[PDB]
Amino acid sequence: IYLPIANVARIMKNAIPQTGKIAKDAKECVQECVSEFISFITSEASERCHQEKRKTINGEDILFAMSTLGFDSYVEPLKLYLQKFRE
Amino acid sequence: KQLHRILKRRQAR
Amino acid sequence: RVQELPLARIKKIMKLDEDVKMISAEAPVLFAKAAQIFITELTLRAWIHTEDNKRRTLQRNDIAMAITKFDQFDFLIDIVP
Repeated sequence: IYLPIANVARIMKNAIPQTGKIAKDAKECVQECVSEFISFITSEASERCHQEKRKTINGEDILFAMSTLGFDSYVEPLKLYLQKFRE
Repeated sequence: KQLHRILKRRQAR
Repeated sequence: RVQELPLARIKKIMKLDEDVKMISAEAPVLFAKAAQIFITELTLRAWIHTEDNKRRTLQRNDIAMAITKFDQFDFLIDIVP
C-alpha cells in the first residue's frame, strides 16, 4: 500500500540541505501522501476511462489527469522519463 | 482545479 | 534511481480504485517518476516551515503546514488532523 520508506527517505534527504534531518514520522507522513497522490490521480483517470467505456488506464490517461488537476508541469519530465525508459 | 476530484473521492465512499 | 521504485506496489495502489479494470504497462512507470517529483516538491515546501521555526529537523507539522498553504496539495487536506 506504501512505497518503501527507504526510497521515500532517500528522495526526501536529496531535497533538503545535507546537514538537515528528517523525523521518522515526517518520512511516514510523506509515505502516506504519495500513496494518496497516486490514488488521487488514478481516480481522475479511472472516471474518465469509465465515461469513455474503455477498459485500460493508459499512460495518456495518467498524464492528462495530472494536467487537469494542477500537475501540468509533470507532463514533460514524465514523457522524457518514459521515453528513455522504453528506449 | 482539484476541488471536484477531492469531493468525488469523498462521494465514492 | 527512479527505476528502483517497485512497480508492483504502484500498481497495487492503483488497483484500489473502484473503477480500475486493467492498467497499461506504462502507467506505473509514469507514477514512479511522478512520485519522485512530488516527494521532492512537498519536502522542499515543508522545509520552508522547518527553517522558519529555526529548526533543522523536518517534522510532520511542517508537512501539514505546506499542505494547507499550497493549492497543488489541496487533495491532501483530509490527511491533516
